[PDB]
Amino acid sequence: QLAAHSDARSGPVGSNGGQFWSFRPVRPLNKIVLSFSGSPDQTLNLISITFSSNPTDIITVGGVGPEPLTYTETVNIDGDIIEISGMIANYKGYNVIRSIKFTTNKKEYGPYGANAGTPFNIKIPDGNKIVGFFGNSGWYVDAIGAYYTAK
Amino acid sequence: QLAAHSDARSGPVGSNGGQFWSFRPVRPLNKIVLSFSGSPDQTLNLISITFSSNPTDIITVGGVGPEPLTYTETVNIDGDIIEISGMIANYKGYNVIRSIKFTTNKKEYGPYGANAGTPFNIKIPDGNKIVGFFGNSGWYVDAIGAYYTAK
Amino acid sequence: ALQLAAHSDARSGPVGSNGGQFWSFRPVRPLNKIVLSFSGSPDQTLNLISITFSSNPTDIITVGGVGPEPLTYTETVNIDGDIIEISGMIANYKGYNVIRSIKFTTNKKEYGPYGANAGTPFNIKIPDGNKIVGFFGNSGWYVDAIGAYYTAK
Amino acid sequence: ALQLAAHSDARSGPVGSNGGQFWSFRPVRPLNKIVLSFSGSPDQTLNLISITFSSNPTDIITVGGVGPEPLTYTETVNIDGDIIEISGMIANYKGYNVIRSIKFTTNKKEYGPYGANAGTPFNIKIPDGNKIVGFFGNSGWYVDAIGAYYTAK
Ligand SMILES: CO[C@H]1O[C@H](CO)[C@@H](O)[C@H](O)[C@@H]1O
Ligand SMILES: CO[C@H]1O[C@H](CO)[C@@H](O)[C@H](O)[C@@H]1O
Repeated sequence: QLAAHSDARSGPVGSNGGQFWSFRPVRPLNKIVLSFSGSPDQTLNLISITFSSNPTDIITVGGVGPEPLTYTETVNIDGDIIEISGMIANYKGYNVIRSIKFTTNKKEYGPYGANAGTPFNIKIPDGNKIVGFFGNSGWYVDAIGAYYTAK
Repeated sequence: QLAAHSDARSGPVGSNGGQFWSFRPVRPLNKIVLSFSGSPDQTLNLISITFSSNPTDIITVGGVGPEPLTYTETVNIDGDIIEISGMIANYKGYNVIRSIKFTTNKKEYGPYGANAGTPFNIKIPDGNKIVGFFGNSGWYVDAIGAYYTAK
Repeated sequence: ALQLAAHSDARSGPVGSNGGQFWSFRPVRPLNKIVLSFSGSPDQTLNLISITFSSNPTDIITVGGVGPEPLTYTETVNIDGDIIEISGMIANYKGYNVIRSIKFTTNKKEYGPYGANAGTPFNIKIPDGNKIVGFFGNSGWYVDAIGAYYTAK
Repeated sequence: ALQLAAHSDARSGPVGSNGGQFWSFRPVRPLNKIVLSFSGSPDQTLNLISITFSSNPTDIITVGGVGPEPLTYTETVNIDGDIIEISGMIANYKGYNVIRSIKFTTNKKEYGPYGANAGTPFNIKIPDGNKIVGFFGNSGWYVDAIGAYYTAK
């Protein structure tokens, strides 16, 4: 028997939330869907984030609550994610993730979401890429951290 | 800011494998699909396991390889998983998980798969239930461990 | 023979910021002593440099600055019960965002805060019915981040 | 202010079996000393009771049996380089499936195996280009399970 390995982690950032969640697919996590209530002209409220690498490897964090989704944004990442960032602010009594941006060596995706709050940055040791995420969530996305491994 | 929490883990059991994977959905992980090559009368070879809690929260471990799937088994868990077990044996040069069984307080599901190999048992501290899994995988399922939290 | 999966404790945190090295200390027996070392003075401003955690003479960890230091201020905490909460403040020092203040809370007594009362506050609480049995974080010249290992009482 | 996510090292293992308490020790500085304590005798059979890991006098952990023990056999290992691999054997002792043998390997030297050469073998290797900077596991009266924390050289 050869001992199995578990990827290093960066984070989480954010606050304690109802449930722990973790998603680290074998294949490149390359598609993210952000869902919000509200509207662009009257502030977008991040409710849930859906991460996937393909049709049968996907997770939805936050969005457990009844609040109807009004707006969705699909992001297709074509490269290796090396950092994510965003803002944290209160929403209906909880400190949640309100905006998020993803950064690869080539380009940047976002920020998506609200514009106010306290900033967070999840970076990883040089020579690595982000291959999964974990955090705390319930009706909203409370905390988030990333799994990383060598490029 | 209130520090986020991360669930305890039991395992992994098995051997090092190409890629680390992790799946801990917010909602009850209640459906498992086991896919095999071969056949019941000539030995079933576990190739991949698909875990899910609903249509948009699912992961497939193993099954990256070309080997065509010939047989699938769907298991619907209606309760709280407290333990899993199975056998580990060699398959085309790798020590992989060859059979698996899931045990709840009410009933047991399986074993499913081959019948030979060295046994493994993933149990958890009393008063807890399994809410996710993690492990190593590539073409096959190399290692597996579980995330647990209070019932 | 038989592989019977081993368990790892749940975690709360880390909070703070990325630091040089990752560190971890979860001893088998109860933590019962914490030594905080600072430059400066309480009459003025205390600069938290290192934290020494231990459960006994042969189970101890030192995180944060350990190199050369002249006359330093020390604070020794002797814990009696189960630590259930930790808090403090984070702020910048010599170019690094480090833990500047820290307070340890058990059901029996509250210890601290110790240090400089300025910066962003942090709080490490754990699920009811649990106890903190270890800590982990990042550290270099100072204490950059910290989190806690917990398990059921 | 700003939350800059802290990093935690990758892990290899644990191997062995479930034990009483989870334990963890990842010191900032290089491990450089390991003390193994056994009942029995090398001329006969050595029963591994505890492992003491340390990087210096103020960074040490003791896992496994610590209670009363008469005359015990000791083995002190002084590590020089980066530990890259650990191995040993697991077998039953007084009703528990514990670590019975262990060997530590660095690029410069191999230390062990130490203990009883019987039972199921285990091997903790890490991804090429990395080094072991800590260990974790389960322990009680004996050493039940062990795994390693690793990071890039
Ligand atoms: C509305 O309450 C729910 O959702 C929030 C936020 O996501 C969680 O913190 C909380 O524990 C519940 O799950
Ligand atoms: C066939 O090789 C691939 O699949 C095996 C098993 O699942 C992994 O161990 C290996 O690293 C590769 O990913």
